[PDB]
Parts: sequence; C-alpha cells; structure tokens
Amino acid sequence: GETHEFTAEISQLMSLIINTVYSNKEIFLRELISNASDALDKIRYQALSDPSQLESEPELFIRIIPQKDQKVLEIRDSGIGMTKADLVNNLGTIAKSGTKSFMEALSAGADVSMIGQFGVGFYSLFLVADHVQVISKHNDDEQYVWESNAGGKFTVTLDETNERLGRGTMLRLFLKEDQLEYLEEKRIKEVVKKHSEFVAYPIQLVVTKEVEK
Ligand SMILES: CC1(C)CC(=O)c2c(C(F)(F)F)nn(-c3ccc(C(N)=O)c(N[C@H]4CC[C@H](O)CC4)c3)c2C1
Repeated sequence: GETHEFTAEISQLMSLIINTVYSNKEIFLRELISNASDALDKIRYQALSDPSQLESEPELFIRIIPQKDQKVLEIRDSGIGMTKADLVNNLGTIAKSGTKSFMEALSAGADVSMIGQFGVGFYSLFLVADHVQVISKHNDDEQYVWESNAGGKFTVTLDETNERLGRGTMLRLFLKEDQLEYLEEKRIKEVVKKHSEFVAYPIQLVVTKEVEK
C-alpha cells in the first residue's frame, strides 16, 4: 500500500491542467484512446514473436463504461498493461522527458491539445476529472491499482478489490461536476467519431438502460 511523490515537473503539469479553463476538454478522450491504442500496438507486437503473450486475454479492444451512479467514466483496454515497476516509476524518466518542453510550449501559445506529442497525454484526464484510479495487469506481474487525487502524492496497491482485467489497463475518472456530459452515450459517441477515425481497434461503449416492462 505504498505512497509515492510526483516529480516537480509532473506536479507542475497536473496543476496546470486541472486548473486550466481550456474549453475543448473533449480531447482528454482522444488522448486516453491513443494511450490505449499504443498499449494494444505493443502487445500485438510482442505477441507476434511470442503468441502465448495473448493467452491472458485474446481479445484486443478498447471499451468505455460510463458509471452514472458514481459519476465515474471508465476506459479499459486489453493492451500490454503495466507492471508494478511501471506504475511506481510513472514509466521512468524517458517517458516523461517532454513534460518541461510541453509546459514551455504552453507558455509560448500552444494548444493544450498537442500534449500527446510530448508523450504525456495521460495527464489530460485532469481536464475533466479531479481524481483517477489506474488498474493494470501486465503478463509479467500481478494486478495493481495506481491512484491520484491530483496532489503531490499517489499510491500503488496490489489489486484485491477490482474485476480481473486479464491483461491491460482500466482508467476510472472521477468526473468534475461540470463535466458530466461525458457520461452520456450521445456525447461519448460524438467525441469518438470526431477524434478516433484512425484507431485500428474496436472501440466499444457500454450503456446501461432500464427495461420498459
Ligand atoms: C503510469 C501512469 C499511471 C502515470 C504516468 O505517468 C503515465 C504516462 C506518461 F506520462 F508517463 F507517459 N503514460 N501512461 C499511460 C496510461 C495508460 C496507458 C494504457 N492505457 O495502456 C499507457 N500505456 C503504455 C504503457 C507502457 C508501454 O510502453 C506502452 C503502452 C500509459 C501513464 C500512467
């Protein structure tokens, strides 16, 4: 049940995004699907040389699950997944190398929407969410949960409370009260159709409806 501290660049970064009055917040969703697609690219690459890598979850998919009652939006994929080392280290130093670059770009006039070219698009989720849990399962490890309140610290804990993923990652975004449109099927459909034409993988949406009886 370990606590860790964000680097000063990432804490700076998270503070910008969570407090930004940036209007086009729907790009948060394009960015998380791009993280997902890359993770699926990666297991697909490995499974080419070692097809047993897919046995943990033979289906390759992205899945969006609005949880209206909890005001949480979940984003799941069957990509490579992340080990405990990956989560504790926030993927290491090379992955976040562009954080300062990106922040310098924003000072010069850049659109928050180019965050993904600096390799840190994950943190765009704080445009719409004030809290996040990241559940992940890598073939080389057990299942873990990373969690952040958008503060200086985050936690990583062995996963003994969530559905088994088999392989891959699920994000649960605790939506800011001004962003609940993104629990809506129509809104979610608008945004995926807009920004995700060239994602090679099926993008599934899970919508809960009452049976008129
Ligand atoms: C570790 C984090 C909790 C905090 C973090 O810092 C971070 C970042 C970073 F900013 F570093 F780029 N990116 N990022 C993230 C978030 C979802 C995923 C996915 N849905 O799989 C992901 N996939 C990578 C995993 C590694 C493989 O090489 C390729 C596929 C990465 C995270 C999640």
